Amino acid sequence: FEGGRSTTLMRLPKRGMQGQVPGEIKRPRYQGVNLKDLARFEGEVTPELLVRAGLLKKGYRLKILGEGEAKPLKVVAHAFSKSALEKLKAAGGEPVLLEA
Amino acid sequence: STRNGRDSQAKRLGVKRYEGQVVRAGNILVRQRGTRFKPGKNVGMGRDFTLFALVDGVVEFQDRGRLGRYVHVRPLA
Amino acid sequence: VRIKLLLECTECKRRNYATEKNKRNTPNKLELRKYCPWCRKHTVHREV
Amino acid sequence: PKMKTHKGAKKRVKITASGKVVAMKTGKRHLNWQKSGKEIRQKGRKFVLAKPEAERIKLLLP
Amino acid sequence: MISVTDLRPGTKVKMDGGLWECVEYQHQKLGRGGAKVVAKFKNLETGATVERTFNSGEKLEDIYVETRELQYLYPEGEEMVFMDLETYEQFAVPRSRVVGAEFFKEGMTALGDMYEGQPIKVTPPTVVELKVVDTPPGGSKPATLETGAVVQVPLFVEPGEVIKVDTRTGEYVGRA
RNA sequence: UGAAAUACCACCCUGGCGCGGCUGGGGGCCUAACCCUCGGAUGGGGGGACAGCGCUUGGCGGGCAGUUUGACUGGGGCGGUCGCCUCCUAAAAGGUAACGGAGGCGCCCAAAGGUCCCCUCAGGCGGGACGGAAAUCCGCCGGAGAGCGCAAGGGUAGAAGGGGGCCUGACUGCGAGGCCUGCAAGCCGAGCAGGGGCGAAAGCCGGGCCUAGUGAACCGGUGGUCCCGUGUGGAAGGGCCAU
RNA sequence: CCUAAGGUAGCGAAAUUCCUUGUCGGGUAAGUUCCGACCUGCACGAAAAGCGUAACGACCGGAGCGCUGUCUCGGCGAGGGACCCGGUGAAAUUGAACUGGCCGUGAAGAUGCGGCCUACCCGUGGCAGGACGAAAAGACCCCGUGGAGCUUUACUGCAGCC
RNA sequence: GUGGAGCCUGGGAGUGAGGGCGCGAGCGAUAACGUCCGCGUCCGAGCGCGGGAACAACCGAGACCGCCAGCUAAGGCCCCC
RNA sequence: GCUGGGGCUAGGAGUGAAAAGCUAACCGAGCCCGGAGAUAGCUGGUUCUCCCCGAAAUGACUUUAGGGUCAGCCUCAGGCG
RNA sequence: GGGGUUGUGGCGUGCCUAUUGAAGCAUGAGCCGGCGACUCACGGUCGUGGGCGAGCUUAAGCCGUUGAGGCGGAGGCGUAGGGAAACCGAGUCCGAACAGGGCGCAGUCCGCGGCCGUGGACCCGAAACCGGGC
RNA sequence: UGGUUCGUGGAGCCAUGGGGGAAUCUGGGCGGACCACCGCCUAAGGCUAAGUACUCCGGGUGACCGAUAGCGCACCAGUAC
RNA sequence: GGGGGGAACCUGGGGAACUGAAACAUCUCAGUACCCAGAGGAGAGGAAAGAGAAAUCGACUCCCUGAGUAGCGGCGAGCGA
Ligand SMILES: [Mg+2]
Ligand SMILES: [Mg+2]
Ligand SMILES: [Mg+2]
Ligand SMILES: [Mg+2]
Ligand SMILES: [Mg+2]
Ligand SMILES: [Mg+2]
Ligand SMILES: [Mg+2]
Ligand SMILES: [Mg+2]
Ligand SMILES: [Mg+2]
Ligand SMILES: [Mg+2]
Ligand SMILES: [Mg+2]
Ligand SMILES: [Mg+2]
Ligand SMILES: [Mg+2]
Ligand SMILES: [Mg+2]
Ligand SMILES: [Mg+2]
Ligand SMILES: [Mg+2]
Ligand SMILES: [Mg+2]
Ligand SMILES: [Mg+2]
Ligand SMILES: [Mg+2]
Ligand SMILES: [Mg+2]
Ligand SMILES: [Mg+2]
Ligand SMILES: [Mg+2]
Ligand SMILES: [Mg+2]
Ligand SMILES: [Mg+2]
Ligand SMILES: [Mg+2]
Ligand SMILES: [Mg+2]
Ligand SMILES: [Mg+2]
Ligand SMILES: [Mg+2]
Ligand SMILES: [Mg+2]
Ligand SMILES: [Mg+2]
Ligand SMILES: [Mg+2]
Ligand SMILES: [Mg+2]
Ligand SMILES: [Mg+2]
Ligand SMILES: [Mg+2]
Ligand SMILES: [Mg+2]
Ligand SMILES: [Mg+2]
Ligand SMILES: [Mg+2]
Ligand SMILES: [Mg+2]
Ligand SMILES: [Mg+2]
Ligand SMILES: [Mg+2]
Ligand SMILES: [Mg+2]
Ligand SMILES: [Mg+2]
Ligand SMILES: [Mg+2]
Ligand SMILES: [Mg+2]
Ligand SMILES: [Mg+2]
Ligand SMILES: [Mg+2]
Ligand SMILES: [Mg+2]
Ligand SMILES: [Mg+2]
Ligand SMILES: [Mg+2]
Ligand SMILES: [Mg+2]
Ligand SMILES: [Mg+2]
Ligand SMILES: [Mg+2]
Ligand SMILES: [Mg+2]
Ligand SMILES: [Mg+2]
Ligand SMILES: [Mg+2]
Ligand SMILES: [Mg+2]
Ligand SMILES: [Mg+2]
Ligand SMILES: [Mg+2]
Ligand SMILES: [Mg+2]
Ligand SMILES: [Mg+2]
Ligand SMILES: [Mg+2]
Ligand SMILES: [Mg+2]
Ligand SMILES: [Mg+2]
Ligand SMILES: [Mg+2]
Ligand SMILES: [Mg+2]
Ligand SMILES: [Mg+2]
Ligand SMILES: [Mg+2]
Ligand SMILES: [Mg+2]
Ligand SMILES: [Mg+2]
Ligand SMILES: [Mg+2]
Ligand SMILES: [Mg+2]
Ligand SMILES: [Mg+2]
Ligand SMILES: [Mg+2]
Ligand SMILES: [Mg+2]
Ligand SMILES: [Mg+2]
Ligand SMILES: [Mg+2]
Ligand SMILES: [Mg+2]
Ligand SMILES: [Mg+2]
Ligand SMILES: [Mg+2]
Ligand SMILES: [Mg+2]
Ligand SMILES: [Mg+2]
Ligand SMILES: [Mg+2]
Ligand SMILES: [Mg+2]
Ligand SMILES: [Mg+2]
Ligand SMILES: [Mg+2]
Ligand SMILES: [Mg+2]
Ligand SMILES: [Mg+2]
Ligand SMILES: [Mg+2]
Ligand SMILES: [Mg+2]
Ligand SMILES: [Mg+2]
Ligand SMILES: [Mg+2]
Ligand SMILES: [Mg+2]
Ligand SMILES: [Mg+2]
Ligand SMILES: [Mg+2]
Ligand SMILES: [Mg+2]
Ligand SMILES: [Mg+2]
Ligand SMILES: [Mg+2]
Ligand SMILES: [Mg+2]
Ligand SMILES: [Mg+2]
Ligand SMILES: [Mg+2]
Ligand SMILES: [Mg+2]
Ligand SMILES: [Mg+2]
Ligand SMILES: [Mg+2]
Ligand SMILES: [Mg+2]
Ligand SMILES: [Mg+2]
Ligand SMILES: [Mg+2]
Ligand SMILES: [Mg+2]
Ligand SMILES: [Mg+2]
Ligand SMILES: [Mg+2]
Ligand SMILES: [Mg+2]
Ligand SMILES: [Mg+2]
Ligand SMILES: [Mg+2]
Ligand SMILES: [Mg+2]
Ligand SMILES: [Mg+2]
Ligand SMILES: [Mg+2]
Ligand SMILES: [Mg+2]
Ligand SMILES: [Mg+2]
Ligand SMILES: [Mg+2]
Ligand SMILES: [Mg+2]
Ligand SMILES: [Mg+2]
Ligand SMILES: [Mg+2]
Ligand SMILES: [Mg+2]
Ligand SMILES: [Mg+2]
Ligand SMILES: [Mg+2]
Ligand SMILES: [Mg+2]
Ligand SMILES: [Mg+2]
Ligand SMILES: [Mg+2]
Ligand SMILES: [Mg+2]
Ligand SMILES: [Mg+2]
Ligand SMILES: [Mg+2]
Ligand SMILES: [Mg+2]
Ligand SMILES: [Mg+2]
Ligand SMILES: [Mg+2]
Ligand SMILES: [Mg+2]
Ligand SMILES: [Mg+2]
Ligand SMILES: [Mg+2]
Ligand SMILES: [Mg+2]
Ligand SMILES: [Mg+2]
Ligand SMILES: [Mg+2]
Ligand SMILES: [Mg+2]
Ligand SMILES: [Mg+2]
Ligand SMILES: [Mg+2]
Ligand SMILES: [Mg+2]
Repeated sequence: FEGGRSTTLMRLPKRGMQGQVPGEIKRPRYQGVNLKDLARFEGEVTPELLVRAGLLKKGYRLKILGEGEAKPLKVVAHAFSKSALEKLKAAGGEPVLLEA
Repeated sequence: STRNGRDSQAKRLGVKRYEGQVVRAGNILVRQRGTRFKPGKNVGMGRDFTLFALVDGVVEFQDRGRLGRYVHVRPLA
Repeated sequence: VRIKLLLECTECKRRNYATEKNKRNTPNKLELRKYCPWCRKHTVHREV
Repeated sequence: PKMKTHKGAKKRVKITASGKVVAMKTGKRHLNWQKSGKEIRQKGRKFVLAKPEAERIKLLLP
Repeated sequence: MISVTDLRPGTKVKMDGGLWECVEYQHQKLGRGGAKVVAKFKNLETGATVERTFNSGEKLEDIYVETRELQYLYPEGEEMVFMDLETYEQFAVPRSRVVGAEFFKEGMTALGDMYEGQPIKVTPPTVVELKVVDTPPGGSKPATLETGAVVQVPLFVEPGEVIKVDTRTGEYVGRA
């Protein structure tokens, strides 16, 4: 506030689309997690061994992806980035689909 | 009770890079209304008659007698 | 102005526009020219 | 108690990874018509400086 | 929306839904109070007048009732048509808004108060030429003019004779 | 023939009757709701489906309520002024005040825009039918005093002026780098892509000789788009682009 | 020429007249007032009534008689205070004070700074020129996006009535 | 040119009534302790100290403290002094 | 007409031969408690010591002009040299 | 060597406030004593002292104490970002682009101090407004 | 019209002053206009501990006060006045 | 049986303004202050015509989270599941 001018509320809300009324559309959200860090543990990473670990957490649906080198180990996830899907094609897991 | 008291927000005209100063391609070298100065070597000018560098180099002010005044830019050799 | 008026250009059956300014009274009574559409390239272009 | 975010801001501005505050360009809501593509086209996002420090202290929790 | 302190006789404005034209304007600022604008107006169509007063603030709402010169072409229905000898547009003015529509002439040039491209007052000139096509060769006798209207004239004025007639009094003001 | 012409077909009027459905306006008479009354009545009179009252509609409405009634200002008020352009003040960079001096703008051009090729003015002295003192013509002399839509300024005939042929780059995706700058804006912009215009080509064109011709957000409207679309599909409604 | 129509009777330098002490007349030794007229009514006028009116009036103006200390112009006298003694004994105000004049100077009106001049210490009765003396955080004036009362064809409502 | 210089990121400000003098202009009357800008200065915050009789901004001079030492500034050197 | 006693009408309400008078010694809207520590861009006031630095009274916008916001000018810590 | 006093001599315009500028003849104060004004809660942002670090931390409560400390992982901040969104992801947006160019590779928990927000927020002060009563 | 985060919004849901006005399980309501699928639940009768709020009253504590403080009242105070 | 009282707390029936928006009216303050009725050691609420997307949960209240989120909004101030 102040001057009695127009704050700098002159700049506009291109932020178009930010609120209907019933509310927010309940849809599934994805958690990053770069293979770069599953490298921490060597077993069978499952979105939970993750939450409990220290990454993702309740955010729900996990999408292992990104930077870092893969490792010889099965990775259950809800999604994979084209790139990590690859780096894991270097021998590992690809338990896509997921969910009942 | 007058009939005046008006004017226009100054525009700040004139040479804005003097002879021997190093520029970069883009720098507007001169702001002016008419063509007090004219384009030169590696010196295109704009719609409003604004001379601006065309290549990284130095600025030179060639005075051409009754032929006008020029501002060139001899790139760094 | 009034005799002036704003206006755009439609790609002939479709979208896109240019939006120039006709000029009523003087050379008016409709008007179209050639101009490039965001989609594909170059065509006529009518007012509306 | 617990600071309230300034909805009117979050509704038109964004804090960036660097810390930058990005607001959409201003000036094309109904000016258009006799405006170069240059002008009208030049409506991408922009830095905002010295006023984001202010502007930022209102997106506190967000 | 022009205020009042900025009026001048001749300025046309919209008041009480109607069209006027300040004809008297006098700034009044007595005592230490706020100033006041005391004017007198005239409807554009009816003659009705009305002096009024306003404070310094109060805005009015200027109108654009410019007066081009139209031109009669032909009758039709209970209306008659004119034309702005300028942009040659076509105006179908209802007999009422054509002052002295009679005593007129299918081809005479008159004046109209264009208010959004529609005359609300069509006056001819104070006196126009007209061919009497009536009257007994018999003094102050009635004479039907080419426009069907009738007028009082002297003797000598006989059938076919073109005369003059003040379009305000429809009185014989001499011959052609 | 007259303002109009004439057939045959159209559409549709003015007013009219015919069936098909659809909606209203009143006139009376009644009594039993409701109202008023009556030597105190489950009854008699009068009014009467009106009024009264309940929900809803449009309007009148300082009787009352809440408020608003701008700033600058050689005190205030009245006057004048309020944004933008040009010149001076402004003290040879820029910038710089005053109810200091003096003027402009809120537009305009589909050619007054691109490009390519051509042409050179105002004036002055002669010389010439109608012809002022400049209508048109001829000869010199004339570097710019002409012109450049409009104020003034800078600019400019080695065109920014005049004329003509094709055209529409008054492009869309972009925009290095700068000017100006408290923010916000404003201004210049080479080069790349797409797809074009002109030119033999070199090249030139993302309006206009240049500085005014303007208006943040909000809220809405029109196209477009397919982005979201409250269990699903789809709509409703939004979003983005454009105006 | 303009208007909806252009102020009739009557009254008019008026509780109304700017100019204005209008101009005549009256009254006076002398009259901006008063009375009577005149009428270029800045800016009367007929129920926000016009013009008159006997009577009435602690109403406002002018004049004269009478009579006065109102005055020329002040004098004497009485009582109650004032002053003195005994008794009881407040007050506002108060930065602290060892608190002079003139000419300067200084925020532009000095006991307080400079220069010069005056001036032994301390009271009592008096006087009011200064201490920008006391008293009320100026009524006036402007400011405040203060507050209220009042108004209306300001905005928006509400009661009410249709 | 090592300076209570500069530059960059960040925390905290106060300020947004200026005033006199000089010089250059405008307004004013070739007025004002007037007024409005520009360059500079001082007061402001140096009503601390010397000079100017006395006196914020004119001349001299930037006061850490102490001394019964010395040289100077402006200004002064007959007496007050 | 004045007058005693008994009564009724009160807060945007009463009463008023009208002045905005009177409604318990201040009525252009009573008094008390409450909302309430209303709001006051205004005035006043703000308390121990020493040390270093040390402004501003400008610009731009401002129902702004005696108030603000950004900048300019001050300061502190870290970095650069 | 010091205390008290102070005759003469020199120098010397109260204090605060407010102001461009006050001894000022501008404000406040009769004097003395005591009461008298920048704080707190929850947030936020810098800074800082420590803990632990790709992680850091619990809240209500529960068990224990009864001036004893544990438990408790729900949750929170952080490990990714871009885009209005679908979505994609060390990238993504715009775009037709494989040009360009815009945004993109660090924490947390306590104590402490500065400052901001929300509250009466440094302390007194209204003219007023509204409710219920007298 | 009110309640909800929902200020007329695409405005459901809950409640109801007015008008109209059902059915009894092939009945009825909801899943944010609406429609169709797919689900959830049984309105128009009633009651129900416990967990929670407060502190006139009793007690226990206090990096709470210590007679201008602490309650207004340590004292014969809601008193004198 | 009832009636009246009870410091707060409780529910229900009514219900402001100053304020904030640096005016102001929607909005805010706030269904707060206050008034009235009732309740009792507590009151309300309470066994789904609920939630809401989960092959889901399973009265109600209460604390912590979720969350200053979803939203609401002169899309302002700010309100806030
Ligand atoms: Mg001016
Ligand atoms: Mg000026
Ligand atoms: Mg200027
Ligand atoms: Mg200029
Ligand atoms: Mg748009
Ligand atoms: Mg685009
Ligand atoms: Mg969060
Ligand atoms: Mg009957
Ligand atoms: Mg009966
Ligand atoms: Mg009956
Ligand atoms: Mg009957
Ligand atoms: Mg009825
Ligand atoms: Mg109504
Ligand atoms: Mg009204
Ligand atoms: Mg009112
Ligand atoms: Mg009121
Ligand atoms: Mg109010
Ligand atoms: Mg003013
Ligand atoms: Mg004045
Ligand atoms: Mg004015
Ligand atoms: Mg004015
Ligand atoms: Mg501007
Ligand atoms: Mg100059
Ligand atoms: Mg200059
Ligand atoms: Mg010639
Ligand atoms: Mg000749
Ligand atoms: Mg001729
Ligand atoms: Mg000739
Ligand atoms: Mg000539
Ligand atoms: Mg051409
Ligand atoms: Mg660019
Ligand atoms: Mg750049
Ligand atoms: Mg900028
Ligand atoms: Mg132009
Ligand atoms: Mg051209
Ligand atoms: Mg708005
Ligand atoms: Mg919109
Ligand atoms: Mg639409
Ligand atoms: Mg879809
Ligand atoms: Mg849902
Ligand atoms: Mg749904
Ligand atoms: Mg759906
Ligand atoms: Mg389907
Ligand atoms: Mg759409
Ligand atoms: Mg007279
Ligand atoms: Mg008389
Ligand atoms: Mg006289
Ligand atoms: Mg008069
Ligand atoms: Mg005489
Ligand atoms: Mg005599
Ligand atoms: Mg006389
Ligand atoms: Mg006398
Ligand atoms: Mg007389
Ligand atoms: Mg009268
Ligand atoms: Mg009358
Ligand atoms: Mg009378
Ligand atoms: Mg009389
Ligand atoms: Mg009497
Ligand atoms: Mg006497
Ligand atoms: Mg005597
Ligand atoms: Mg005596
Ligand atoms: Mg005596
Ligand atoms: Mg005595
Ligand atoms: Mg003495
Ligand atoms: Mg003196
Ligand atoms: Mg002296
Ligand atoms: Mg005296
Ligand atoms: Mg005396
Ligand atoms: Mg006094
Ligand atoms: Mg005062
Ligand atoms: Mg105001
Ligand atoms: Mg006010
Ligand atoms: Mg200033
Ligand atoms: Mg100044
Ligand atoms: Mg100066
Ligand atoms: Mg002077
Ligand atoms: Mg002086
Ligand atoms: Mg001065
Ligand atoms: Mg000061
Ligand atoms: Mg200094
Ligand atoms: Mg002094
Ligand atoms: Mg000395
Ligand atoms: Mg001296
Ligand atoms: Mg001195
Ligand atoms: Mg000094
Ligand atoms: Mg020093
Ligand atoms: Mg010596
Ligand atoms: Mg010397
Ligand atoms: Mg000597
Ligand atoms: Mg009595
Ligand atoms: Mg009594
Ligand atoms: Mg009351
Ligand atoms: Mg009353
Ligand atoms: Mg009486
Ligand atoms: Mg009284
Ligand atoms: Mg009252
Ligand atoms: Mg009042
Ligand atoms: Mg309150
Ligand atoms: Mg108070
Ligand atoms: Mg107020
Ligand atoms: Mg220093
Ligand atoms: Mg200065
Ligand atoms: Mg404004
Ligand atoms: Mg100011
Ligand atoms: Mg600042
Ligand atoms: Mg700093
Ligand atoms: Mg003081
Ligand atoms: Mg002063
Ligand atoms: Mg004194
Ligand atoms: Mg005083
Ligand atoms: Mg004093
Ligand atoms: Mg004062
Ligand atoms: Mg005093
Ligand atoms: Mg503090
Ligand atoms: Mg804190
Ligand atoms: Mg910390
Ligand atoms: Mg990139
Ligand atoms: Mg860059
Ligand atoms: Mg740490
Ligand atoms: Mg902190
Ligand atoms: Mg801060
Ligand atoms: Mg605070
Ligand atoms: Mg009572
Ligand atoms: Mg709304
Ligand atoms: Mg609602
Ligand atoms: Mg319902
Ligand atoms: Mg309903
Ligand atoms: Mg339903
Ligand atoms: Mg449901
Ligand atoms: Mg439904
Ligand atoms: Mg259910
Ligand atoms: Mg129950
Ligand atoms: Mg003790
Ligand atoms: Mg004691
Ligand atoms: Mg006590
Ligand atoms: Mg309730
Ligand atoms: Mg209640
Ligand atoms: Mg209010
Ligand atoms: Mg307010
Ligand atoms: Mg219970
Ligand atoms: Mg219990
Ligand atoms: Mg119960
Ligand atoms: Mg609320």
